[PDB]
Amino acid sequence: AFPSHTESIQVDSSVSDFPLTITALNFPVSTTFKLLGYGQAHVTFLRFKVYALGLYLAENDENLVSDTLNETYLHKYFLDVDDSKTPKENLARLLKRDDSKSVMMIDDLLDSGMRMLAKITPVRNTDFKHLKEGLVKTISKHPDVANNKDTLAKGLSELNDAFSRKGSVRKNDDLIIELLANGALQFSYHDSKNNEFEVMGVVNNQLVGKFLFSQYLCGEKSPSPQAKKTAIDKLITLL
Repeated sequence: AFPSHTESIQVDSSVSDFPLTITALNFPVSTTFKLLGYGQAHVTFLRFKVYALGLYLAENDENLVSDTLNETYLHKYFLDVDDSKTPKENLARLLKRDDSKSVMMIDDLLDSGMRMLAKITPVRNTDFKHLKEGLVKTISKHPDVANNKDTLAKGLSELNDAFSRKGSVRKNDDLIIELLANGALQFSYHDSKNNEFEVMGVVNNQLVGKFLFSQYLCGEKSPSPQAKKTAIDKLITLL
């Protein structure tokens, strides 16, 4: 009769709240996802706001953080461990350093089979071309692009075909990007005016989803600094 618990948060007041939990009954996704980080995304020096971003982690994959980033990882890949601090304190410190070693850590997490969602909600009317191009720009900032140029190019072509729908996207619509355990991407669209979902294409090339979500979580110039900041803090609590 009297619901008393908050299940969503207002990432940006111009669009609808982001749910803390996304299940296969709410969206066309494969498992239960929990909000990890969130924030607004801006572009260019004019700080032009383009969308609100929600990053989600599969509930059943929360164990993968500590299974991957542990005291073994720490001494295997770092040679500057402060022995006065615990392993989790050192791992947290190194993740917050926000340097090339932080990227390595996030990339290793992504290789562990960690399943994720990105919910992208435009704050103005746009179109699928611009959403797609924004993902390409993000992917292209990953530090390892130059060492995987040809394979990545094949993946970016898959990304074009994955955007099966063409045309307008309304403010407050949702693009849903799901990262599968194997690294593939599944795309989906939510028409919020008519409350209709359209499943779109897939990208099976692993580099695409790996580079995209790595840049969301730890990019030097990430699309949403606040989503990066909140997601990293939340990942640290799972150590």
